[PDB]
Amino acid sequence: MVTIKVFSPKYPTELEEFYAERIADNPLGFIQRLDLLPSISGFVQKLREHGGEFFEMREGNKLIGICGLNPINQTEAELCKFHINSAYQSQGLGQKLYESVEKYAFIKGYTKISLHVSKSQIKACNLYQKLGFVHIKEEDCVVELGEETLIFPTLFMEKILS
Ligand SMILES: CC(=O)SCCNC(=O)CCNC(=O)[C@H](O)C(C)(C)COP(=O)(O)OP(=O)(O)OC[C@H]1O[C@@H](n2cnc3c(N)ncnc32)[C@H](O)[C@@H]1OP(=O)(O)O
Repeated sequence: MVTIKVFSPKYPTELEEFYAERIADNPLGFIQRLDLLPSISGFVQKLREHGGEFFEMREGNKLIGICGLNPINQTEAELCKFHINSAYQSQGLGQKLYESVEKYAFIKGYTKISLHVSKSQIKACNLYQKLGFVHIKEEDCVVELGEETLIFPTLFMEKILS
C-alpha cells in the first residue's frame, strides 16, 4: 500500500541515507560529492522557509520516493529532488508522485512549473515529455566544486498549468 504526503522523517537521518543512495545510483547526472554541499535536510528547510514544500512516497512505512517544489516568483515554481527508488521505478509511481506535486502547486496558485535535468536521465526526460513539458534550452552547465570542475549537459523545461 503506497501513500503520498508531506515529508516527515521516520528517524533523524532517513532523508540523508535515502538521498545519498539515489544520488549514487545516478552517477552521470548529479553531483556526487554530497559532503561539499548543504545537507538535503537543510535544502528541505530552505524550501519550506520560502513557501515551498517537500513530499514523500511510502510503501507502508518504507520511504521509496521524494519530490520537491521550490517557488521562483508569484506564479512560477521549480520541480526538484524528484527521485523514486530503483526497485520501484517504471511502474507508474513517479508519474503519480509528480501529479500530486503539480496539483498542490496549482492549488497554491502557481501557473508555471519549470525544471532542469541532465540529458543522461532518460526516464525523467521521457516522463516530462509525457506530462507535457516543453523544452526551453539545452546547455552544458559548468559547476566548480572544490578542486574539480564538472560539466553537465542539461535540458530546461516549462509547463503551463493555467
Ligand atoms: C526536476 C528533477 O528533479 S530532475 C531529476 C529527475 N530524477 C532522476 O532522473 C532520478 C532517476 N529516475 C527516477 O528516480 C525515476 O525514474 C523518475 C522519478 C524520474 C520517474 O519515476 P518512475 O517511477 O521511474 O516513473 P513511471 O513509472 O511513472 O514512468 C512514467 C514515464 O517515465 C518514462 N519511463 C519510465 N521508465 C522508463 C524506462 N525504463 N525506459 C524509458 N522510459 C521510461 C516513460 O515516459 C513512462 O511513461 P509510460 O509508462 O506511459 O511509458
